[PDB]
Amino acid sequence: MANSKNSIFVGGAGRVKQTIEGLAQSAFKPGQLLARAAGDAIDVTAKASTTYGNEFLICDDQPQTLGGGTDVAVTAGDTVQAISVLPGQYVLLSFAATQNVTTKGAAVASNGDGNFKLGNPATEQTFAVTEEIINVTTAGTLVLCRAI
Amino acid sequence: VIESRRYSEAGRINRSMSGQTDIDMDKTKSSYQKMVIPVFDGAYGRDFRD
Repeated sequence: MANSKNSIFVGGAGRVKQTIEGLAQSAFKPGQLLARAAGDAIDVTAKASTTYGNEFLICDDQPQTLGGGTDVAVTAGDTVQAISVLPGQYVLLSFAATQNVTTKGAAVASNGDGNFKLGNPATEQTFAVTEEIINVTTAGTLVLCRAI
Repeated sequence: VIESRRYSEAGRINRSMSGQTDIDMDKTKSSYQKMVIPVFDGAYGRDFRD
């Protein structure tokens, strides 16, 4: 595989990431959309797809010295290190099933389950823009996208 | 008048486990409080023949 996908923040050689720490509530996989809640705990979003004003908050992969990878789920009830995405960076998202990415530059909406999808940019908040031409069939595949 | 300065306290901190959570800055304001310096004096004296 010439496109190795073992780091969820691949967005330039001079751009550092912005980290939002917090507590866990469930066991999600790295690369999914999050939403902070009451107390100081983070979990999956579970908001509607047609709701604006959400912050671009994805789950960073955990450190190598804590048993973390791009497919290892997080341990519940602990400190999950996340990423707030600035506009103009590339990040590996995680799409849903049965959608093909044909052109580099389509709009990336947010599904209600914590994954992303190609939606019409007239009724949902556009988070990012596609940057890789692949076709996915299993829910949970990593697709490169630019956050602008 | 001897006006002296009295600055404030400052600082917002933030805790983390990874340590990279956008360290955040502050400074100090100021205000002044003044006093006054008057002059006291006194004298004494006798005559010549005494």
